[PDB]
Amino acid sequence: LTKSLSIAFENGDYAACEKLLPPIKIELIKNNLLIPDLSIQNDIYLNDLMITKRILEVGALASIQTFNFDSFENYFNQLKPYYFSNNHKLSESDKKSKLISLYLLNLLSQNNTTKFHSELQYLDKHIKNLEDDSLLSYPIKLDRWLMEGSYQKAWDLLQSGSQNISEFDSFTDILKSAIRDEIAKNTELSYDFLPLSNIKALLFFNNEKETEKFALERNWPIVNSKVYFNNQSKEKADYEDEMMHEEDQKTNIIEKAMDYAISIEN
Amino acid sequence: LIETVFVKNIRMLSFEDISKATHLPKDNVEHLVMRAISLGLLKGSIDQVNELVTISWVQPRIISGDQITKMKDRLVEWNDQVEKLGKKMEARGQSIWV
Repeated sequence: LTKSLSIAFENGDYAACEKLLPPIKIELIKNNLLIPDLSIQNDIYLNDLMITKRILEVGALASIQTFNFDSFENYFNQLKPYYFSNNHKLSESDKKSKLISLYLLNLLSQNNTTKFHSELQYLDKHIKNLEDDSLLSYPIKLDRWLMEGSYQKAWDLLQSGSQNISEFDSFTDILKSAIRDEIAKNTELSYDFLPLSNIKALLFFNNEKETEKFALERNWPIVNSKVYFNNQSKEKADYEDEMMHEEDQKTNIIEKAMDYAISIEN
Repeated sequence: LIETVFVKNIRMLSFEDISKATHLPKDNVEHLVMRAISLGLLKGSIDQVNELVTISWVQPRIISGDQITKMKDRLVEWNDQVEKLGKKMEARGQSIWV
């Protein structure tokens, strides 16, 4: 029953949304059969399809808040070809804008920019232009400032996110931790030794103790409240360099000679 | 001086090593370094600016028993190098060897 689910969202138990979803997944076969699966579209089938979208949709939002990624993504797979259909069915919704926003934030949290831009290219026509950027502006700008190199700007978007949280914090947390890592890596080569105050300020930590937590995890000596980046990172680098891949791609100077000589003489 | 020099087969010695062993002042040290060089017992050069003797040649002495083994250890290592290198390079550009 489609209204049993419906009300489950308004009630505000998204744990209730979760436990009810598996019986409906057998039912969602039956919803599929109602539509002839887009072989011909009529207005009876416009109504039928409205229910299907709504069901999948309330289930999707639920998974982000219960932090279960796997379910969210799968539903999302479906959801896309569901939304893209024809030129406009009743795909346009307030939720449409909202759901896109989230997906993109997710792709950024996976630290997989490859797919982020791929997904962005898909959007960049019809939909991005008609809806302007008003919830889209949140992922476009986030991704954009991290590319630019201006970290200060990329950080402030994360903090201002507070007035809009409803399911966005589930990404906000993952994304931050990666941002401090990013800063730390750029600043590794820049300078070896930084005063205590500056290590904190850069990484935007609230507390000094949190700073020293990140050192230990990062395998860096703290010596007189000054970090030292040079040692371990270099050693590690050296060790990483030796593997069964990069041995045939080196090319030995003696090996270069052989190949030049025999090519003449073939 | 000949004893201190032979044991430390590294290519440089500070003046400080000589000073202590022979218990002489530093004035006398660099002269003593001139004498060895004149004998031909030793060959090398003297840096006064850093206070070093760079020894570049040692004069062979009586080869004790321990040293017979030492020689052998290095020669095996250098056998292998020639061996590894010839085998791989035959395989590389096998096609032409007229």
